[PDB]
Amino acid sequence: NGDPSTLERMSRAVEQAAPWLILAGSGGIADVLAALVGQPHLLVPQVTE
Amino acid sequence: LSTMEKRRRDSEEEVLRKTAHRVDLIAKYIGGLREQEKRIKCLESQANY
Repeated sequence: NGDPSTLERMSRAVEQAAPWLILAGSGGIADVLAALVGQPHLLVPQVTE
Repeated sequence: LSTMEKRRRDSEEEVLRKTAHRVDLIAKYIGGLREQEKRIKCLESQANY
């Protein structure tokens, strides 16, 4: 359940090819990211909102 | 002979064997059904909005 800023940080980690692990019920960012990455949609700014 | 057979067919270990076989069949069947269920559920939930 990191801050929204952590998202950008995690972005920086993706290019570094570092294995990531998330917890479903830890908190908000984690729980939402669980679903978000589940279904790939090109543009979902309203869904993400 | 019929009595010997009846006593054998009601032997405790034989009951366990029969139950194990039926449970295996139920497990395979229910597992297939469950596997189909989540696959359908993801496709149905993706169309959320």
